[PDB]
Amino acid sequence: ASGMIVTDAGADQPIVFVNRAFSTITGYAPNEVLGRNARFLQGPQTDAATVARLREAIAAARPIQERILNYRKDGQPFWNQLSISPVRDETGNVVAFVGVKTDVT
Amino acid sequence: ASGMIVTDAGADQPIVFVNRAFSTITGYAPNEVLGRNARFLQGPQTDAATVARLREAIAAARPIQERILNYRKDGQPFWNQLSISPVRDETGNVVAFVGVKTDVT
Ligand SMILES: Cc1cc2nc3c(=O)[nH]c(=O)nc-3n(C[C@H](O)[C@H](O)[C@H](O)COP(=O)(O)O)c2cc1C
Ligand SMILES: Cc1cc2nc3c(=O)[nH]c(=O)nc-3n(C[C@H](O)[C@H](O)[C@H](O)COP(=O)(O)O)c2cc1C
Repeated sequence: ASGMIVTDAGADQPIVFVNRAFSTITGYAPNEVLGRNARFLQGPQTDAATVARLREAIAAARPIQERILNYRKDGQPFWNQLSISPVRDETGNVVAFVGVKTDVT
Repeated sequence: ASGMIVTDAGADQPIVFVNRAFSTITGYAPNEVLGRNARFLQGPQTDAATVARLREAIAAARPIQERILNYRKDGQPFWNQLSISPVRDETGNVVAFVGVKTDVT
């Protein structure tokens, strides 16, 4: 199943919701991740240039897709086919961001 | 501020997350709405044709906006400038729905 992360729009995009698939994929329970920026999923061999593109896209509230190396709670690396999009109200205000890890199987 | 509702994609789209603004707007706490379809927000003067358009859009995972009459927990009517969109993974599979109540001032 596809993992989903929802964050606040502002400050440092703290996580406000993760679906059940997120916990299966990453080994983290909601209470371990809520209120944190999702960058804790990154680790030593995560590609800096990819992280920079995510940083610029989120700052601009621009949708982005990247294949990024992430790490489970237990330290095991996994490839995250990650897509991030802003949630806008009808005035164009950004209310949240939504991140999806596409189950590519 | 703008309210946000996140639901599962399948079965009867049970609510899995509401933002702080949702509780301020509707008078419902998260524990009062989690696992329920959002239709409990409707009441006697809600326009049936508006509800039917939402029903068809969600069934087909099509984005839709409607101005729908909803009811706070205390029964006060309020105009909900509602926008709903599917959350898709990169295969096109629907992972969730997101609903926004636009704060129009
Ligand atoms: C909704 C959302 C979901 C995200 N999910 C992930 C993720 O699953 N894995 C990841 O490495 N980064 C994810 N990020 C990105 C990080 O939170 C952060 O934006 C990125 O590392 C770039 O910014 P930084 O250079 O400040 O860390 C997500 C961001 C947002 C807004
Ligand atoms: C994510 C999401 C948010 C929704 N938010 C609202 C809402 O705020 N107010 C409302 O009247 N209906 C809302 N709905 C619509 C109802 O859940 C339902 O789809 C609608 O009443 C039409 O279907 P029905 O005829 O089966 O009730 C939402 C639906 C989804 C999927």
